[PDB]
Amino acid sequence: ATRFASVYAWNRKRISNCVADYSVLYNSASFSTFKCYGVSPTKLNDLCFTNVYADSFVIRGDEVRQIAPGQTGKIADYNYKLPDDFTGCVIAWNSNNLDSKVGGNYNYLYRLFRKSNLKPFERDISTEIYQAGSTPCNGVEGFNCYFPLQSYGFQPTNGVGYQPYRVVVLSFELLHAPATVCGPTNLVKNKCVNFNFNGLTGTGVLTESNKKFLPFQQFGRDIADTTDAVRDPQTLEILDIT
Amino acid sequence: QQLVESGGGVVQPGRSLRLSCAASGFTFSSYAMHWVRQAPGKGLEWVAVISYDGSNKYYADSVKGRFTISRDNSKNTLYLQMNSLRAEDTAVYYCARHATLMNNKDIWGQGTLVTVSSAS
Amino acid sequence: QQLVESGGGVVQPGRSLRLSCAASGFTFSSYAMHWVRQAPGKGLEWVAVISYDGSNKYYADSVKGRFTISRDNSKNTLYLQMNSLRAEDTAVYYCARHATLMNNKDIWGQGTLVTVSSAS
Amino acid sequence: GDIQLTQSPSSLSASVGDRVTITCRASQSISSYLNWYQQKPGKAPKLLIYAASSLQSGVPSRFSGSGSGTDFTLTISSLQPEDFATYYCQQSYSTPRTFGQGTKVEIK
Amino acid sequence: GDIQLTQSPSSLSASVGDRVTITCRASQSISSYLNWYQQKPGKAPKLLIYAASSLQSGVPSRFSGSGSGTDFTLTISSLQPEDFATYYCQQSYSTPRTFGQGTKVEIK
Amino acid sequence: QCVNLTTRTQLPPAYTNSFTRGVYYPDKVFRSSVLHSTQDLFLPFFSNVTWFHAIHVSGTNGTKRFDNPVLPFNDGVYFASTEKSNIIRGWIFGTTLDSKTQSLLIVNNATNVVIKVCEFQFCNDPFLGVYYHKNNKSWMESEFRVYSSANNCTFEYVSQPFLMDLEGKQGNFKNLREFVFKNIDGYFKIYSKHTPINLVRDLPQGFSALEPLVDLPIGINITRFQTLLALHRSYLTPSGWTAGAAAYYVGYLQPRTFLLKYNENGTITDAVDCALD
Ligand SMILES: *[C@@H]1O[C@H](CO)[C@@H](O[C@@H]2O[C@H](CO)[C@@H](O)[C@H](O)[C@H]2NC(C)=O)[C@H](O)[C@H]1NC(C)=O
Repeated sequence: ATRFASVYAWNRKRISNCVADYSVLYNSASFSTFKCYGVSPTKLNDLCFTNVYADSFVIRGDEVRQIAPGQTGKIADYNYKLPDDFTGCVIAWNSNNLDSKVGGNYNYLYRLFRKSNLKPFERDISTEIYQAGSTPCNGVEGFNCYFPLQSYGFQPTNGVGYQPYRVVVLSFELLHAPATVCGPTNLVKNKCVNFNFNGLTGTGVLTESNKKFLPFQQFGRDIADTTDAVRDPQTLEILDIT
Repeated sequence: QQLVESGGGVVQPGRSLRLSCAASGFTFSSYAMHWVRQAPGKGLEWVAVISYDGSNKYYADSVKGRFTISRDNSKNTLYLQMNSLRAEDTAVYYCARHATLMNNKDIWGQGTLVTVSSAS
Repeated sequence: QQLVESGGGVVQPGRSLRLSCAASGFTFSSYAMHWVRQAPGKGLEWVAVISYDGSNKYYADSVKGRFTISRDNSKNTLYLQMNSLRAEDTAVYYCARHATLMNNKDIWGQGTLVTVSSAS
Repeated sequence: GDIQLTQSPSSLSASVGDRVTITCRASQSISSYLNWYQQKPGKAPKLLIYAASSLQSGVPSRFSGSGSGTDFTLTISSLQPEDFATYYCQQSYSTPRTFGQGTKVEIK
Repeated sequence: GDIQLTQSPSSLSASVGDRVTITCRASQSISSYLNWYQQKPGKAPKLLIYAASSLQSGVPSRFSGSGSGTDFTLTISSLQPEDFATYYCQQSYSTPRTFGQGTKVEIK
Repeated sequence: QCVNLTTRTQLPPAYTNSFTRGVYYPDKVFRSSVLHSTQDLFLPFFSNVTWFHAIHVSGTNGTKRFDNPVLPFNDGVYFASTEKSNIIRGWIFGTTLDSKTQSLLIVNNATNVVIKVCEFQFCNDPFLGVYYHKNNKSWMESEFRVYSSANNCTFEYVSQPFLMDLEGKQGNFKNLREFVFKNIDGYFKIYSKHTPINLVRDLPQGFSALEPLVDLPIGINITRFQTLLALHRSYLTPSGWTAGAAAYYVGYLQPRTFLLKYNENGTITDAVDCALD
């Protein structure tokens, strides 16, 4: 994506009803800090999800260690809060060649203060004045009270610790809802083969067959409630099972 | 990034003249905004605030003429109607912002002349 | 628990000097073991491994001098002979172990000086 | 009542390479809430220092702020031929905000 | 080729009670295989963090590791008068192993 | 929006008798000329089917009667309509018919059906408004005459239009169109059919087999619903609304054991309900 917002107004995209391309995630390998939870990253290729939340933002190259489920520091204190029990992956890389511009990048922002720690996964776009001392400023700025937000200072004159990371966070769950988002061998003809089609499993001799399905159908069956004939998913064809 | 102002002109005293000032580059919406006055040869005198992030309006009691201030946030614009005029207010006005130890957002309009006189 | 080293000293270049390092508390046998180098004012530079649990020997190609490494497992001791010397290797060596996400066994010897020079 | 400012001196005709200390004094104890502006007469007031002790983008350290409480200081150093203009201090402590009367640094 | 390490900064003269972030950057994407060491000059390198995210016996949470991939972080917090020494990061990803050049935290 | 037209129509629901009706294929498995028996939710034969008219002219002059109630889902739902001129688009299926629950909004949109499972705010008299965009002689559809808010949405989908015309036939088809809606096990599945009918209104003796259209990971209980409508605006004649006419058929499903006589080509003609007589 071409434009991530800051952490005071981070973008969130509910994703479901599609398939996961988890391969090139690992094959990318241009990513600085790439960690996961729940169960191992090699294991998550197939172990799949009811409803994922893909939310992304841009933070500094020093504060990204604050992004960890159950830590402190400003981004996890007042800006964006990972929960106490978390599943997803934190994906983090540098975008110094895009974000930090000569003449100064000050598009990006963050919240520096709030009168409590932040509830998990809840943004804070309320840019009203907080009153640290007791003297009421009441919407306008003043004494004992500060402005809530502040920018970052990004230029390519920054060191490597001050480079902008485009942290995208993937968060997962499991419900009574089915695995709506879920990740992914040459067929044998006229030869005894073990097989699986679409999860249907058995062992037989697969042949070409002229029995004619209705389109929506999957299996055929015989009188005996055996699985007699199946249709090849990738290339629709009517395959007997003997 | 940029601030534009409504047109100044010569107005008879006691009248009213709405002041429009539209923003560009970044919104009015997340910030406050101010008005200040510069008479020729005189210092910059603050006039009035606006505070959109709640809603509150503060006026200078030095020039307490009920110069009313409110918004058009969706156009990033701000309206202060010149009420209860008197000739020493004949000056140039600016749309303003104060760096309150946190931001660096002090952006100033181009400046337009309000004139309070019976002679055009 | 504890690692002891063979004696360091001043050796002329091109020569050889076997390095002995004996363990105590727990055996060498079930683990690997390493050697590292510290020149004065220089960082810790890894030298070579030993892997008793099969048998394999890896050397740094940065200092690739056929500094040979093998065992005396029954004495919990390890031998790396200083071969093909050159003066910039004049440093202190350590017997080492790396916590490879599983163990916490990083135990370090006391450190002895190898010196490579024709002047004693 | 209001908070009075005291900008001193209200003008100082200066020369090349000077180090001018334009003082803005305060009637109350203000923490650091004071600013500084560049105005050639007819321009927009270009902010110079924020919170009385911090520089600004585009403006090098030839300007330099310090002070707190009542006493605030504009530390102009190595005075440049473009720096000769009408300048201003600024409270943001309470409401109303007042600005100083201005100090015109000008060529001798 | 070899795997390059990048330890930054290579020194930082510090004060009491600080929170120093000694960064060890990597040329490749290393899973978590990075460590940290205490060395007063002449001592044995006392291991501080293993697998870049786990504390060690005898060493309280004034030290705190995090990071993965290329980016690794030494999170020293509430900096103690005994913690001023020469420190090191460490790969164990491939063969050869390299160590960082060291970061000497020292009294200001 | 939420423009509301209530009217004053209260009447005994005109009933009917589904003779052989509402037999879908409850599997993908292809079977040929066999008698298969399952006990599943169906509309049992010879059942009370509540003919319901969304818009009803009873002639004096005009007098268009907008009656279509919010209706409970109960166990399962059957649907049938003719509508040579389509005035029907989709259904509001839900529970609260409001926020606080999800919402099933299967709106064809009269291009490609956009199936929406979201959280909406459905008005008191929801239906799809249609007007003239004035550009390229086009008729848009104002979709917020149904519902005010659209947000929080859980699911979205698009497909080829379930509702389809043929026409040119000056009747003699009526294009009888049936849709079965069954909500189970996280899959709310849709069924369809298109049939010619020469009879004036009610249903023939023929069998109608309904294939599953899409099996969707839904996960909500739907206890109540109402249909949707397409109306328009007129201009000065002695706001414009009440287009043409509208009537449809509704019946509720029920677990029953049926006998599926699949034909050699895999298609069921004769079905028999065991708990009939
Ligand atoms: C189906 O949705 C309805 C909401 O309309 C739920 O029905 C309610 O169930 C509670 C029991 O927890 C009863 O006390 C209420 O009287 C019911 N409401 C109505 C209008 O009948 C029902 O729980 C939902 N079913 C499932 C499986 O979630």
